[PDB]
Amino acid sequence: VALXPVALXP
Repeated sequence: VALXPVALXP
């Protein structure tokens, strides 16, 4: 995932 400026998992 992308959450705004960061990537966490996919």
